[PDB]
Amino acid sequence: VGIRFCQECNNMLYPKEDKENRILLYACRNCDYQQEADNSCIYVNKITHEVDELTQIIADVSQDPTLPRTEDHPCQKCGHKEAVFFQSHSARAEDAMRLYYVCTAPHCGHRWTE
Amino acid sequence: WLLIEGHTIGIGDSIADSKTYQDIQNTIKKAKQDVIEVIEKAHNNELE
Ligand SMILES: [Zn+2]
Ligand SMILES: [Zn+2]
Repeated sequence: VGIRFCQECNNMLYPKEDKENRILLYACRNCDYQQEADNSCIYVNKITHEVDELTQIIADVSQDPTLPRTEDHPCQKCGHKEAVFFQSHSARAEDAMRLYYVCTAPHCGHRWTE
Repeated sequence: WLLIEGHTIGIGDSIADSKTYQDIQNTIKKAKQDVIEVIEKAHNNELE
């Protein structure tokens, strides 16, 4: 899910369980700091990468001069009936050519795909 | 004998009839429209 470091020793932390209370106790191995695992999760791996690119498309690409511009498909939060589209261009992320749209208002940027 | 008959090649051998040009332009326009259609399908994700 993530990764945590010390509170007083500025060092990286590994996972470990409690022999007595039977709880995942993230404990420093370079030092003697411990904490209870609120998440109760240790590892996750999305090998096929279902995670859509929308989580990381930057908003300022809209004001790139060289991309296309389409009048249709107005934005949701603001009407602003003109936006830009461009393919994923991300090798191995997914083999779907779904066009990604981003609104081109000065302060907007609500992104969507359809 | 070719001295008598003679052979040549020129612009007149490269110009075609106006009807031919119109048909050729129509064919090219139809092909461009068809590829626009298929790329539109690919963009909208229906090209199986
Ligand atoms: Zn330590
Ligand atoms: Zn917008």
